[PDB]
Amino acid sequence: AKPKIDKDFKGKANPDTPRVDKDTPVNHQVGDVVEYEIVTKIPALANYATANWSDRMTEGLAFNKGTVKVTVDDVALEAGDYALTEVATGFDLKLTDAGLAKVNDQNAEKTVKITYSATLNDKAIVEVPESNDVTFNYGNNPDHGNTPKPNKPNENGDLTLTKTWVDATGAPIPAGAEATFDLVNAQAGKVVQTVTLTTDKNTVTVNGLDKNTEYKFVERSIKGYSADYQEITTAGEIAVKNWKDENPKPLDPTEPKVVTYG
Repeated sequence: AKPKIDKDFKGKANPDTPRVDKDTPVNHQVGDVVEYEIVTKIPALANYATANWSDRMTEGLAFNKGTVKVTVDDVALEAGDYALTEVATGFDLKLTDAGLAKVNDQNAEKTVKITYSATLNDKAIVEVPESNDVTFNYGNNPDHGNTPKPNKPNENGDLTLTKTWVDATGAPIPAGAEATFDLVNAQAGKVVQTVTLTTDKNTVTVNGLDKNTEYKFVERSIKGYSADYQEITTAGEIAVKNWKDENPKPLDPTEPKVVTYG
C-alpha cells in the first residue's frame, strides 16, 4: 500500500479527495500572508527508513521562516522527532528515528500534517501565478531524493541540466539509465519541453526560454534511483544527483496557485 499526499491552502488539503477547483489561482494582494498545508497518509504497518518532505516555491512567494509546524494525527511532534532545514525558497523536513517510530509499524493509517506560511511579494507580476512544488521522498531504504528547485534561464534564454550518478553510499557510478526530464513552467504548471540524457552524456540544454520565467526539470522516475536536486547557484544552470537508493518513486502532490491583479 502506497502513501498518499496532497498540498493546498490551510484547511483544504485532502489526499483522498483533492480540492476540485485547485487549478484556479486564488486572488491575493502583495503583502498577504498565505497559509499552506501538506497532508500525508502513511499506510498501516509501514517500515520506512526515510520519510522526507521537500518544498520549494517561486520567487513571488517569500517563504516565512520559523512558521513550519508538524503533527501526526494532530499531535505536535517533539523537537527530536524531526530535522527541519529552512532556506530562502522553502524547506526540507525529515523524520528522525524517533519520529519514524510514530508512523512506522502502526495498526492504522497515520496522518502527517505540515503547516507553514509564505508572503506574496513585489516580485509577483500581475496575472502571472506563483506556486510551489513538494515531494515526499520515502522508502524502506534510506532515500536521498528531494524536490526540484526552480530557476530562470540565463540572459540568452538557455537552461542547462547537469546530472551525476552515485550509489546508495554516495560513491560515483556510471550513468544507470537514459534519463528523461520534463521542463515545466514552475509558476503555471505546464510542460514546455521534454529532454533526454543519454548515458554517454551528463548535460543537456534547452534553448529559447523566457529569461523572466522560472522553470523546473522534473525527472521522470528511473527505477531504483532517487533524484537529489542541488540548490541553485546560477541563472541558466540546474544540477541533479541521482542516487541508487532502490526505493519507490516519490510522491508529488498537485499544487495550489496564487495570483494578483492590477
